[PDB]
Amino acid sequence: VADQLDSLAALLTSRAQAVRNGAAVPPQQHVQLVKGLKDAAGLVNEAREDLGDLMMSFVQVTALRLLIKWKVFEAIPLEGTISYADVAARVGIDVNLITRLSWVLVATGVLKQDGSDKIQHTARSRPYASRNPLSAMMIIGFDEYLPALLAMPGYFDTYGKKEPFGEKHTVKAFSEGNPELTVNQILASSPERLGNMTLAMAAMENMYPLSGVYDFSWVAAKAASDSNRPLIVDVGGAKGHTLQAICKDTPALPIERCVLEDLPRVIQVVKDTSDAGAQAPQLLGMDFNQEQPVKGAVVYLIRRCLHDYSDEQCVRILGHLAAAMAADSVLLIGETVLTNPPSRPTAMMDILLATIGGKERTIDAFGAVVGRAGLRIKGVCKQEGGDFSYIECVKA
Ligand SMILES: C[C@@H]1C=C[C@@H]2CCCC[C@H]2[C@@H]1C(=O)c1c(O)c(-c2ccc(O)cc2)c[nH]c1=O
Ligand SMILES: C[S@@+](CC[C@H](N)C(=O)[O-])C[C@H]1O[C@@H](n2cnc3c(N)ncnc32)[C@H](O)[C@@H]1O
Repeated sequence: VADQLDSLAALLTSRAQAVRNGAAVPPQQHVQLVKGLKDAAGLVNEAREDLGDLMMSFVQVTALRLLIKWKVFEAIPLEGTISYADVAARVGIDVNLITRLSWVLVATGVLKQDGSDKIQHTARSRPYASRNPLSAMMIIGFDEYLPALLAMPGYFDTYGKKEPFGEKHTVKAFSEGNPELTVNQILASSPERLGNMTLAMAAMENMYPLSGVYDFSWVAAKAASDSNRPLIVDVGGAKGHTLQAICKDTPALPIERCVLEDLPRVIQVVKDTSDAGAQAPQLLGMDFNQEQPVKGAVVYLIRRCLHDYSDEQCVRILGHLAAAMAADSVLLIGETVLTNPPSRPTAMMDILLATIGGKERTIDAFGAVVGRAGLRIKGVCKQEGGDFSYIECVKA
């Protein structure tokens, strides 16, 4: 591990004077530098500093959450400085408490202190001065996921030390005090909490376009060779933005020949929020745990659905699609494919999904589930720079 410190020290020299020059540097040279600093921190640190760093992260997020809630970030102008006293008068809060929590963010570099008594925003804190997907993600992480993680030791004593699956008795619902409610029922308990999750999830809206990654002209051929045939069925496709993004790309394949499927309540909202003559696919309310209604489509897409469920439930879902598929049909599973071992962010998400009854999977775990549903994996397209993939499956 001698040369690891040198690859990073040579990467911190490249980034060093690109700052002094002001010239931007490649998008994925920032991500390798980000990864190196983490790993080096891992090497140099010992368990004592690990615990201190972890505890500092919890205090930092607590200060972030409170100063957001108290509108303190709003009260700090985006440029220039303001005194702690003036901030405290603006938000009507004890200047001593404002100062102590601000000092946490000064010490970690989220805020900057000027002199003995003035505070100012940095690039790292400006997103928290308004409502947007980043500040929503901050709030959701703290209000939703942190209590569930904290409750896990007691959860696994209570329910047994096994992977948690199932709609009721989630770690989340247990941590909320009502293990009989589903996560949907709980986030619906207050339309403000529902609104934050919706805004927060907008950050992953654009995600990884199926349009650029997958060719689809073979579907157009089928669309031309059979102009009577269901083309693309988006199983659990929510708003159908994936489907629309595809069909402008594919000349002989039009949005009107595709089918957006989701729960009836979701489909009804699609209807009520669409402009009168907008071009639209067919809309079908349905339950993908039951028989697939559209038979013989060219492509079935199931994107970011299977990770919410156990292997057994995924086999049920996929078996319904396999039964509806024809011999030339393709099923595309859009999911993270964990490496063994997984990356830091995907392992993080794997445990967050456990709090709601889901999991991320390796390609071996997908293969087991796909085969049990009477399918086989023909290929995988993996996004550049990450692990989110489209797994191309066909009838076995
Ligand atoms: C937006 C959310 C709010 C704050 C969290 C803080 C940062 C880590 C996770 C964030 C959360 C989040 O991103 C979530 C996901 O990405 C997914 C997700 C999981 C697998 C996928 O193939 C695609 C998306 C599921 N459920 C989430 O909640
Ligand atoms: C994580 S969202 C994925 C949305 C879309 N596929 C995308 O990539 O953004 C999961 C979707 O599955 C839908 N869903 C959950 N259970 C379902 C079911 N039993 N039948 C049909 N759709 C379901 C939800 O309404 C939601 O729109």
